[PDB]
Amino acid sequence: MSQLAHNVNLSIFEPISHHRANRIVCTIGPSTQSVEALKGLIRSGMSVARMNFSHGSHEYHQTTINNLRAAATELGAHIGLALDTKGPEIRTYIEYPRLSITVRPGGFIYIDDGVLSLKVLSKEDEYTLKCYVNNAHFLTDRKGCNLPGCEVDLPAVSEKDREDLKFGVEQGIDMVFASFIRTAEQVQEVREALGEKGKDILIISKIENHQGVQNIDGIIEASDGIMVARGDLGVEIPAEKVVVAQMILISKCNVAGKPVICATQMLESMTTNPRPTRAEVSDVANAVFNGADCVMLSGETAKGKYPNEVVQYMARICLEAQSATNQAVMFNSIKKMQKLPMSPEEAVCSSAVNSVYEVRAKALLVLSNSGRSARLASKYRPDCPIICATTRMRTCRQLTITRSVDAVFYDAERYGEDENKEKRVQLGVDCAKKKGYVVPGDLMVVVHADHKVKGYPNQTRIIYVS
Amino acid sequence: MSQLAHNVNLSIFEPISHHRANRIVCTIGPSTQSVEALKGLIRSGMSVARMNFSHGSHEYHQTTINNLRAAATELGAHIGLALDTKGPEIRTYIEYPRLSITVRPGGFIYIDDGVLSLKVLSKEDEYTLKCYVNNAHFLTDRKGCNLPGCEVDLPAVSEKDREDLKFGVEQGIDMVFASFIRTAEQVQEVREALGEKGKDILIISKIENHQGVQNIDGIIEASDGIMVARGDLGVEIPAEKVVVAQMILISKCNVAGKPVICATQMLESMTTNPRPTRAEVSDVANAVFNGADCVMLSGETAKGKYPNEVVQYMARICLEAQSATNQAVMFNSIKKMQKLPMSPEEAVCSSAVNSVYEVRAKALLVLSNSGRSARLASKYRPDCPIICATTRMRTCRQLTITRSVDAVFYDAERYGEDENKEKRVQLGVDCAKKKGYVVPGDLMVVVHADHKVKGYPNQTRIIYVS
Amino acid sequence: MSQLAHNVNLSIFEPISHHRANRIVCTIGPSTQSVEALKGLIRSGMSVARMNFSHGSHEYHQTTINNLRAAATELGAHIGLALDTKGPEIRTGLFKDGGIALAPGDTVLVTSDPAFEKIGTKEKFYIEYPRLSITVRPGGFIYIDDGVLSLKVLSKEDEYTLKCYVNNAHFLTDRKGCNLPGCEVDLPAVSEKDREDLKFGVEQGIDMVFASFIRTAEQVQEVREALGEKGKDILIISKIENHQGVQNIDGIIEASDGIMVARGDLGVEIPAEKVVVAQMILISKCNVAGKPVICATQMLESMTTNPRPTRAEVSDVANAVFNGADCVMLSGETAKGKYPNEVVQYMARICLEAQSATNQAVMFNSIKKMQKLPMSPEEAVCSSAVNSVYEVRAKALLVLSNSGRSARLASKYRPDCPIICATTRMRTCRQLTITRSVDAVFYDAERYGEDENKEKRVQLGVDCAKKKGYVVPGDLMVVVHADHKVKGYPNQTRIIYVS
Amino acid sequence: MSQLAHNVNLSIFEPISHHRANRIVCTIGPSTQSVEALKGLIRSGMSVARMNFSHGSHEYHQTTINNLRAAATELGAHIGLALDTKGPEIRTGLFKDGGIALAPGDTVLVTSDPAFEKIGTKEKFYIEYPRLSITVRPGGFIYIDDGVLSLKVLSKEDEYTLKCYVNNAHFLTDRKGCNLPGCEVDLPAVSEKDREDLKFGVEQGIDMVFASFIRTAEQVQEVREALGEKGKDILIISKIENHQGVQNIDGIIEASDGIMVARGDLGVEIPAEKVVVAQMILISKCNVAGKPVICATQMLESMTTNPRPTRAEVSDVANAVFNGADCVMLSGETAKGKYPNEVVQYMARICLEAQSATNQAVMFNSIKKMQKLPMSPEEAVCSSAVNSVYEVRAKALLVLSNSGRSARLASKYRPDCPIICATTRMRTCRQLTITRSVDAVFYDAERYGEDENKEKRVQLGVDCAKKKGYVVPGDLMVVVHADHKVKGYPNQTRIIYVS
Ligand SMILES: O=P(O)(O)OC[C@H]1O[C@@](CO)(OP(=O)(O)O)[C@@H](O)[C@@H]1O
Ligand SMILES: O=P(O)(O)OC[C@H]1O[C@@](CO)(OP(=O)(O)O)[C@@H](O)[C@@H]1O
Ligand SMILES: O=P(O)(O)OC[C@H]1O[C@@](CO)(OP(=O)(O)O)[C@@H](O)[C@@H]1O
Ligand SMILES: O=P(O)(O)OC[C@H]1O[C@@](CO)(OP(=O)(O)O)[C@@H](O)[C@@H]1O
Ligand SMILES: O=C([O-])C(=O)[O-]
Ligand SMILES: O=C([O-])C(=O)[O-]
Ligand SMILES: O=C([O-])C(=O)[O-]
Ligand SMILES: O=C([O-])C(=O)[O-]
Ligand SMILES: [K+]
Ligand SMILES: [K+]
Ligand SMILES: [K+]
Ligand SMILES: [K+]
Ligand SMILES: [Mg+2]
Ligand SMILES: [Mg+2]
Ligand SMILES: [Mg+2]
Ligand SMILES: [Mg+2]
Repeated sequence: MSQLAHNVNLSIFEPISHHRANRIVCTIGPSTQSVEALKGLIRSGMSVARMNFSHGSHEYHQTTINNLRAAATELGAHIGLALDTKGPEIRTYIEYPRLSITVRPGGFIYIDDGVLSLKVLSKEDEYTLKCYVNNAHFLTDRKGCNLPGCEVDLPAVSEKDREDLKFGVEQGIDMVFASFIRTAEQVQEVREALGEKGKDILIISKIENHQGVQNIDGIIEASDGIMVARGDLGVEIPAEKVVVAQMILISKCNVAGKPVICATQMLESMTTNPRPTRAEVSDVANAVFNGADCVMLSGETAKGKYPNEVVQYMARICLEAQSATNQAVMFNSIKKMQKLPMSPEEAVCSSAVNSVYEVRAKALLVLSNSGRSARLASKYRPDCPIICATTRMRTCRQLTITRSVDAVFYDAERYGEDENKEKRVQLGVDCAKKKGYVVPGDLMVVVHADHKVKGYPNQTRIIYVS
Repeated sequence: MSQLAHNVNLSIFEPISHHRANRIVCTIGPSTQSVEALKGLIRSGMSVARMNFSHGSHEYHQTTINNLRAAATELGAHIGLALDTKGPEIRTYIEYPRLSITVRPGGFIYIDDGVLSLKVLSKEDEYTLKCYVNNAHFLTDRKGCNLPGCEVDLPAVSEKDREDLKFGVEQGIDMVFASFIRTAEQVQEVREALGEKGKDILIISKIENHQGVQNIDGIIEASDGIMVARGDLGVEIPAEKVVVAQMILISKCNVAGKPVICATQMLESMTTNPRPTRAEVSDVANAVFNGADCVMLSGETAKGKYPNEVVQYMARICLEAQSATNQAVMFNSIKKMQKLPMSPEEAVCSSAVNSVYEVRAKALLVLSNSGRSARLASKYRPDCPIICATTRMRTCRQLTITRSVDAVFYDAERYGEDENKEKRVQLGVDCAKKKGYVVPGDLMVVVHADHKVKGYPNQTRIIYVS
Repeated sequence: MSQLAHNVNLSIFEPISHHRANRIVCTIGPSTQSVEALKGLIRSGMSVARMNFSHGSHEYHQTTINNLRAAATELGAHIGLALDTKGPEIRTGLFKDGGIALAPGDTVLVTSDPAFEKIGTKEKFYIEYPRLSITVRPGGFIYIDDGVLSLKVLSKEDEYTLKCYVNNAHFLTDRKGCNLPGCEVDLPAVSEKDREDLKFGVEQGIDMVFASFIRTAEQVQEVREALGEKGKDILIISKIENHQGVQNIDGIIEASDGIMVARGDLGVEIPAEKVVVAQMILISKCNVAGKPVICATQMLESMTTNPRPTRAEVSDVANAVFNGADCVMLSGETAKGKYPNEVVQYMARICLEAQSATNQAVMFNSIKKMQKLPMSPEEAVCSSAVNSVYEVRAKALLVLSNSGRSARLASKYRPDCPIICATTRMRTCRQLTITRSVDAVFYDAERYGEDENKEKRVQLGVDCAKKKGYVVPGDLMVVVHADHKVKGYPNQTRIIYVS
Repeated sequence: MSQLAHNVNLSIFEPISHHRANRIVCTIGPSTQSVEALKGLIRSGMSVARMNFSHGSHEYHQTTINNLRAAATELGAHIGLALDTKGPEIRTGLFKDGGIALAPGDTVLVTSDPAFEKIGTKEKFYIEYPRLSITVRPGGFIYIDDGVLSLKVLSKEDEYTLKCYVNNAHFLTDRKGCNLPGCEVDLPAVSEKDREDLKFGVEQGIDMVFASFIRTAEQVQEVREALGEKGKDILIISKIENHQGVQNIDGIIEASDGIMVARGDLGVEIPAEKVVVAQMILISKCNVAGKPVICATQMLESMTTNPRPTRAEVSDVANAVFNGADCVMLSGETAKGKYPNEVVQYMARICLEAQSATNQAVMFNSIKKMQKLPMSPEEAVCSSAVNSVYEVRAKALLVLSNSGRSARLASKYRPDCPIICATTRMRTCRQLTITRSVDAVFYDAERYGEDENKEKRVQLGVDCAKKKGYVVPGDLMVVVHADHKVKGYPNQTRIIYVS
């Protein structure tokens, strides 16, 4: 079916799957830092907690880290913990050494979330310029600002940035959202600051400016994932262009099989209102239609007054979108963008998803220790939940950004090695049952290795749940 | 190309066509009723002015009617004039006779744009019920409210409604937006109230509730077009379901070849802010990707403080979306949903668009007196402007809701009959030149009749602009 | 790609694939019965040997069976042995001199009087159809010899005999086949002679039957009864040589193990041009159904006497492969021809050419799209293995199959590489000779053990692929069998590197 | 739909379309030269008559031209008259008795000594190739008679003669064609004899040339020179009968008006199985290019002597249509056969069957998708007319064409209805006989006027469609010509109801 024919035949009043495939990121703040509120977030459907290191002492974030782990352990929940960097930020005389030998007479310097426009006339000396206020406004201390024109000469990883990432490694974060990534080598610089000790931590590059967009191929190649950081992006490039940026980045990550997060103002009005606007409901649903793994929440939960409800909405919208998607068409078009010949693992994951569609399997079970194979299954967009039986707790938590996945922990030190995969496969099936995805009689597709092969999955299996 | 492959290859930094295909509806109010402001709307890119008869005296709207015609004639602009009915509205004790024998103990009565929830417990007598306030609030006089559960026993066309439509016929409106259309026969009732004198006026049914959605096939069959009225819709059915409603209605109208308008809160935050939110930019762009002819503005221009700017944004977003669309894929999937055999006119319009793509024509020119053939060309979604040379001024104004069309008036009483079509064809070409769409050398596709045939187009032509 | 775009990009002077997927069925006869001639056909490309029980005694066919088995053993070949039944078939008797010549305008007497079986002349000769004079009325047609001889019926002479008018020149040979198309032929689906042939076939351990003139599912049912419990594992391939066969194709495929498009008779029973369409229907339907199909009769006709085929013959063969036939067949050409070996070599050369001219991934997908969801686990697994073959450009696909059920279900999805089938039944090796792409190797379980592991059969298969020159250490294979728990069907797919 | 899904839904006992789109080319010979026999072929289905200038004198062909013109006039038929050149062709001389018989093992002497032209024997005979002994060295092969006779060269005897070893039984007839595939043949692209033939053809007003052995665009260029200014409107159809022809197909199509897949020789010059692929390349490329293509040689071979074809012959013909050929051809079968009329009737019956088995909308779209954008206005218009045909299930498509350029460009897009071409040139009527779907009617402008309106030619076309039984009042047609202003090409499409 074409998109057109598909749309014409959508049911609207028949009920839907309740197994929500997409993942919701939440930013923690005053509204949501208490343990009790973190529990509400988890219950309401958060999978990842975002610490925004553009604000607050190491000590402030320590509280977040503590309260979360308290909430998550209490509820038995796996929750990605993410550290979002300050980056080469610019706040306010304004904080930017090379400001004058960097910005042209004629260009633009927007301030305070893009609201205040200013045009440059000439250079006064080595410090500042004299400019032209294009619309009136009032202007707090310490407000963020963009230089759409010039490419900024601040470092990808500042000194504060080293101290933050170091603190992050020490607290065992699961992933990094690196603000303002412009190139592949900047990604490499984040990788370095993390060092040997932080080498198993996911870097999600935030694309926030012109150059990030231009270098997307390279950044994707070097990162574990992308965030479409639309706040800054919408100020750095014309507002309407962001729509195209979002489509490009989401689809390229989809082809690359790397998680991608859509961010910023998705349900903005819910910062203060019980109900979202019509535009906002549609934004969330369309980020899912674009192929986004994750949709994110910022102000809405950091400092909003409806943090449970806003997440509940987000979850409800994702479910609806998910059910209005022709998922087999997604699977297929992704398959078609892959080079032949595939590696054996990739052909296996691709083919397992094929089987899922062929037998209408109710669950897909994959053994992954690093998450590689989980992400490789999810890359192919099956219409069912992916159970991942994993030996690492870090993997459970990192897999919270990947569409469709519920991770289950096999404690190998306690229960044995499981060379023949039987204990892990059993653990996965029980998980699928416990969660209501399957019952005896249903078909499952299972992915792992045969007896000989080590270091990747090379086998698919179709089994009947007992 | 798949959607996926398409998205991966979008340019973002190359420039685009500036011939905007989609149309922008504006609601007139305190911010926009003066002649000078109406001129700004026209300049900023309004094509249709919406009078909201849910508020204001006949005398208030008379001002609007006058100021508009003053602005439009001054600027030489063609502007659809639309009358949006009060309908079976409910404001506030609440205004609804059969309220108690109509609503169940257990159902819901939301009030004031969906904000205030109330659950029904039992029946007191023949007047009112006693209910349960689910969230606190403050509650002005005269606030609109919905009954999601029951199907309302108010008339499709009330008495006020007759007086309004009668006033509308007398003022020569171009089209009607009928609130709360639930069935085909309700459409028929609007048609009756309009009478013989109003028989050439377009009825655009507003879909705003459960039943409208269920009966869409029938309503489309009976109407000239649809509006996705998402304000009321988002309160009558679960918020997230509107996303699906929008997709169904837009595509069905697209298959039916009838104009469709997407409405309500598209750039809401711009009621007060100079910049739209990220969610709002995306809403507008996605309504264009859905296949909407028109996107609409309500509060944003009725009572907003940035009415020019908000329209300018809307126009800029439409252009971007339009340019990121695979328009040939749209053309094709529409063609494929039509029954064989087509009528000759339809095969002609379909085929002209085919030629447009084949020779990359820069303009498509069609002679239509009623608009039939204009709408029939636009149905097939060419990637160029459609010039329509028409003999009726009412047609120019009604064609303002149809994608891609610029209408040009041939004054037949003044200039002659033009049986061989030469004067009208010349008029159309000059129009395309005047507007910068073509220059000598370019190819145009032209649609009208051969010398013999009367009452529809049966001929296509490919010509070189001199 | 579309068919058009595909064609304009075909190469003609580039190398082609070396591994022939289609299979060749050879009819045995004077030219071909000796052990030596059999070795000849095997080396030349024969996968299947067809005994035509329309000629010869049981003893005659015993010679064929013995010689075939001796030649196959010398060469270490699996060769399917097929018994093609007489059916409800009307043949002529014998002619004085072993031949008679007929001229347009002439009359002749056609009789069912058995007295005249041996002594056919210009003036009277015998056809074996006792109810001739009741069945074919004046103004009817009797066709003879692949329908090349046209006779019109003038009158009934007596209880035995019709007077006929000769329409065209022909030289008539002993015991030709006749067609009465405008007619209800009063004849058993399975005659007494047929039951004996079949029973004989069962004792002699044939692999498959080619059942002539199959009209209905019920008749397939009859042949199945006739093989009995003892013969239950023998494949039945139904021959579609008439109107009703084509009409009832869906049911005949249901009941059957396979289909032969028997074009000789079919081209006389129905207008000649409609054979083209029936050929396309039967092949594609067998493909969709996953049952082997064979295209037969006159494919390389002129090589009965000539060391090279006509241009028409060559494209007939290629198009049969393009249509999607598993097998193409020979008749005249191997039974009594002058070039039994070269005609086979030509057929195999034409198959390979067409094979490599095919867009095989598109075949595969076509077939997939025509199957109901949900699939059985077996079918998803096989379908998906083949999917994996294309994704990794695998050099061979190995499937463990005892019945052959799983091998046929793999081959169903039309991979573009050899399929190895490790089988624990010798008979299955031989029955898989009519299935595109399959090479079978035998695993002697009695002599080597249960192999619940599957390792021994997997190794055997890999080694078979190596011996055949399909793979070397480093190459990817796709392997299909069951996990440790599941019995009765495959539920597992592995992609391995060849050690 | 996919090819598979299409097939499984083909019907075989449902009615078929009645309006034959493909065209039949008949070679004239003894069997067919009389006026009466010509009327015979015309009524039977011949659209084109091929003179083979490899046999017969100018006077002989004059008889053919005259008889054809007399028969076409009696019947009011447009028949394309084609001159098929000798080319750089090597034929044998004459044999005593008009035939000789050769046995495997034998030697024979093959000589280029003209003394031996008339007197060929078992022991020595003549082939017309003066440079024989230089060109074909020991251990080479000489093939004769559609490459059925195989001789190996042993030694050179003298300046004229080679000793050869006979590979197989054959009965050799006077003046057969020879192939030296392993060889540079020292022969003119256009001999002196050729220039005269062509010049003769030009005076006699032939419609088209079938140019033998065309190797390069330059050689097409040579034939064009040879026709001169006077012959500039004659169509050149290049025959691809060798390696270089296939190799240089893209350039030969550029230079040519069309292509014949001449399979007789081609099947000897290149491995027999590769003809299948060359056939698919040439046809599809001509389709993409919008130039007519003909498939030739041995299509219905056995009907030279038999009143019905073989199963192979029938599918050869159908598959040529499926491939997308405009025309299929006859040779032996009409020139010297016993059933000139029935062989044509069979061919037309097979064409129609295959035509109706085709998914014609899919042909059309394939071809569209293979064209560069932007198209010329002409091409968009024609492409879009055909588009309209499918959309309204039109009963006929009318196009005004004087050169035939626009008719060929309409037919290019493979509508599934008759195309009427109103033309002001009698020659165009006759040249359009090799273009699928076209029926031409003649508009006598000198006698009826300028018709800048187009009304007179539009009416003429509609009336032609009525006479032919394609349309009645009420039916939809699609009509293609120019608006009032544009000259030199069509830029306009109309859908009308037939009054
Ligand atoms: O952790 P990743 O890289 O996803 O790989 C996991 C895969 O490797 C294997 C084989 O080595 O792991 P395991 O050894 O835990 O059984 C597969 O069974 C499993 O699917
Ligand atoms: O006004 P609608 O119904 O679109 O029909 C207009 C069509 O009818 C015709 C023919 O009657 O109008 P007109 O008579 O003005 O020339 C066509 O030329 C024209 O395209
Ligand atoms: O014999 P068929 O029906 O083809 O099925 C064979 C399949 O069954 C299984 C399991 O029963 O056989 P086996 O037990 O011989 O190993 C699979 O391994 C094998 O692929
Ligand atoms: O002769 P060709 O090149 O086919 O083109 C003929 C076309 O040119 C035109 C216009 O020149 O011919 P005509 O002037 O004879 O009417 C079209 O009407 C006609 O369809
Ligand atoms: O960093 C962000 O999330 C942004 O600016 O959108
Ligand atoms: O009527 C409307 O426009 C609405 O409620 O959305
Ligand atoms: O028996 C056959 O094979 C036939 O009739 O073609
Ligand atoms: O000349 C021919 O037609 C041939 O060689 O096939
Ligand atoms: K940050
Ligand atoms: K209203
Ligand atoms: K038989
Ligand atoms: K010739
Ligand atoms: Mg940012
Ligand atoms: Mg409303
Ligand atoms: Mg038979
Ligand atoms: Mg030749």
